[PDB]
Amino acid sequence: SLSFKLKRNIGYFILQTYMPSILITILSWVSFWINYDASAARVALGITTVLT
Amino acid sequence: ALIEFATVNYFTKSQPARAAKIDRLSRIAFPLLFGIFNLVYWATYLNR
Ligand SMILES: *[C@@H]1O[C@H](CO)[C@@H](O[C@@H]2O[C@H](CO)[C@@H](O[C@@H]3O[C@H](CO)[C@@H](O)[C@H](O)[C@@H]3O)[C@H](O)[C@H]2NC(C)=O)[C@H](O)[C@H]1NC(C)=O
Repeated sequence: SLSFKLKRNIGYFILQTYMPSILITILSWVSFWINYDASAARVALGITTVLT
Repeated sequence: ALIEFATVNYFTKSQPARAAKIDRLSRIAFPLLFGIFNLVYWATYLNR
């Protein structure tokens, strides 16, 4: 038996799927600084965030 | 751009002068920044 042990690099995933999700959550948090009278803006934010 | 809009809407209805000022500043500060970034990027990656 010849056996290797391959360790996967995490740079590409940090680039592709961790950073967009983190920044999408950061974007979702903006929905609190908008005034609570705006009914379409915060819903647009939340819906776009869920969809992304 | 989105955070700038959030700040403007947070300052609106309370301090409209500051909101209008930061909006008028961003109007010039964003295109110039993107232009000089494009200049730097294409210059450093087309010379190699
Ligand atoms: C990758 O996986 C393989 C198998 O899953 C690992 O091989 C295993 O290595 C251990 C440690 O060398 C073996 O134990 C041995 O038992 C014999 C019994 O006499 C002893 O003489 C040795 O000194 C050692 O203690 C184990 O048998 C072996 N697996 C099999 C099925 O034989 C391997 O370590 C894993 N890691 C790498 C980097 O390959």
